[PDB]
Amino acid sequence: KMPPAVADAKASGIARFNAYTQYFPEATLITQPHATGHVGNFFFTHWKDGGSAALDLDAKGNFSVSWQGGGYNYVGGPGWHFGDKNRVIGYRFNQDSGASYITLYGWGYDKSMPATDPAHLVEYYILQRWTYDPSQDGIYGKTFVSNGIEYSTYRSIRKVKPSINGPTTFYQYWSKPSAQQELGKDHKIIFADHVKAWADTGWILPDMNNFDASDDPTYQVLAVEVFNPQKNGTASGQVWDETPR
Repeated sequence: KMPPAVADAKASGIARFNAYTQYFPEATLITQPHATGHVGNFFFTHWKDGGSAALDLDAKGNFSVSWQGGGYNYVGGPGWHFGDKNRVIGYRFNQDSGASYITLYGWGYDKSMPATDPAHLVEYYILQRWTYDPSQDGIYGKTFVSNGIEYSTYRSIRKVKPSINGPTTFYQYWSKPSAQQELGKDHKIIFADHVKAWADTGWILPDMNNFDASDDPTYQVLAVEVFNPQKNGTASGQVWDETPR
């Protein structure tokens, strides 16, 4: 549409994805079961299997996520419709009732690779806050420091499970810090450090800039994830681009 990267995504056909809604020039409240779209220059993904969970997002990247009790799962947040190995992501959370985890969240997908190789499709996470450890099914890779924070890497396998390319078998890459990242303070994710840490143990990311998958672009967002919540909650903050010239 009007922001140049949104124009490009539109011209490349992002709207053919079933979940894609539209470009919103002003703040938008997303309440339907599953939606992607753009608010300003910010891509978003939003998905719940039920309940009132909602994403309120403006064109400055400010956002708030609410979720309902009753066990309904939620994953959603704002960012970019493509991943960039050299992106530096800035964010803060001012409030977090206790989401299952808060994380950079994205996908790579290489249609030229055999689908029987789980490395053809990767769901990746840079965890920042958590009350549930989603890497608990993963194998340990290595420990390293990025932006003065110690992280450890993990890789898990998902067998015939949902994905941006439909039900299939694929790898998840994780990076988990030694401490919860504090509320009320700006943080920075130097994505290239985590890409390198994964490559150091031979865990390579497939293509992060394509619309080849069935259901979604190979997006990269700052996501609030909530699984089987016993109480309602909210998490609010902001995301932005810290990548230097």
